[PDB]
Amino acid sequence: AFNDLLQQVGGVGRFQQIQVTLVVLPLLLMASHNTLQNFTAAIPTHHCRPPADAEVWLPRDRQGQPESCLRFTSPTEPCTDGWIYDNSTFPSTIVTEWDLVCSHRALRQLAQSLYMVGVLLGAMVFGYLADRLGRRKVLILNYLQTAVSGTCAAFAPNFPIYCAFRLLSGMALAGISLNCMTLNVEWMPIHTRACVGTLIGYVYSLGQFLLAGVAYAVPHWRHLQLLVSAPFFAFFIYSWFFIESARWHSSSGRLDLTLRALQRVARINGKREEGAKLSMEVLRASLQKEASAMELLRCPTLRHLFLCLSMLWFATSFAYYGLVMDLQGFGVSIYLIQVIFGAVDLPAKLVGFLVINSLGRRPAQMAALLLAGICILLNGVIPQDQSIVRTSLAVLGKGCLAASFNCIFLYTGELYPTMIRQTGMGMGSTMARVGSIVSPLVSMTAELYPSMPLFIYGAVPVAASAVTVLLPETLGQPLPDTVQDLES
Ligand SMILES: Nc1ccn(C[C@@H](CO)OCP(=O)(O)O)c(=O)n1
Repeated sequence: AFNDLLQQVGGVGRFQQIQVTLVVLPLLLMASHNTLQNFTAAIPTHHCRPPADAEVWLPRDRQGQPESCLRFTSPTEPCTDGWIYDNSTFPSTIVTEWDLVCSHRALRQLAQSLYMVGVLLGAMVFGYLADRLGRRKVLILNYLQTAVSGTCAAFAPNFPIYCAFRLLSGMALAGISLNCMTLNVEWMPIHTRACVGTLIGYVYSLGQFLLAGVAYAVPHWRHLQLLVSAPFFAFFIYSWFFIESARWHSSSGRLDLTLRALQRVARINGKREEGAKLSMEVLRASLQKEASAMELLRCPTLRHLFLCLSMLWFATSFAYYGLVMDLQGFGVSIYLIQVIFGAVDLPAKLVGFLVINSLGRRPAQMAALLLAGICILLNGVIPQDQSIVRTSLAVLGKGCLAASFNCIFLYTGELYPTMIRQTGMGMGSTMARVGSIVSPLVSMTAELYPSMPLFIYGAVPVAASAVTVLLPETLGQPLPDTVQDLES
């Protein structure tokens, strides 16, 4: 009956209207910190450096554009003398610093994959150490780490240092992302748990506008990294005034701390009379009523349901974080493609919340996944000459993939039983990060063919859009209680 207590103290009061916004404000920067290897690691046009023994020194081909690997040995040799990058649009990036061109093309992908290898470990470690130390105690440490290892990478003199510090930044953000929602949904009432679940996805897709603005205001990569990883100091200085969630104190056993927190919340809300009316016996008599991750195995009815959902999660995340990168090659500047990839997410949700309720979950999911797969696969056929009909397919695929996220999140929840639903969505979201790890590794093979990555990104969602023909429909039904009554 804890919700009745929360309603007694005031329900949704000024305390919530302050702490909720102060905790959800630091998610305007996660979009910037995720898709940064588009403005901080761009690749400008480059050609070999002629020896200062003096124009006609480069074996140009393919419509006259100079080669990028040979230098006419005598007036067909590897460069070994540094390159001469252009400085008209990208004055400085990572690839300009450490010469990641024509022999070390895999290093950008290695950095982007090492940033995402340190989001899995983050979501694991800072999720295990959150319900054992405190939500606020972990928020403070993460707000600190994501700025003591995110501005010390903007001053790195080597490549491995940059890689390791980006890994640590990802490790911190992967704990901020969990603890935000976990702490935020515990001080709200029970009837407003879905109005705060669609606010961490409505302010999440506003970081892309901020990125398209900032990265255009500040082109250099060191200044950009520093200016994007600086405000976490301000977000950390005031991170001591947060109030710990009373439900965690209640679960841990210590009830006097819960009573103190509730009295403080009552004083803040302006209900001192009912706050002092609260006592120890009242709480002891009102809250006296108060799942293995391996049980998914050795149980066919659960394993058969887990495999399909894992495949759907993986395919969606893989296609998404394979498409949202490589904004170069559409004939239009990146500062205009970002503000179009981030402004097509409103219709992709207004239609997702209009097709699932009218037909179901299976048809909407399958349609979104297959249409995104086709729109992705069709770009690896049309030649790069077209530039008006080659970005529309990209924006359509991105919208369809966002709709796929928003539908699979609800479907996985409504599908599982009620006791294992907490550790089912966890194992389902974990498989949405192995996808983001293996997504940039595939883009390395673009050396073997100029379109094989685009073909790989197009076939996995299509091969996954045929898995939903094995899952039960769950529109207009009661949520299944146990594994026994889960039949149809
Ligand atoms: N758990 C999730 C869910 C969604 N997105 C992508 C995000 C920006 O496109 O989606 C915004 P929305 O689906 O409208 O909430 C993500 O990166 N991680």
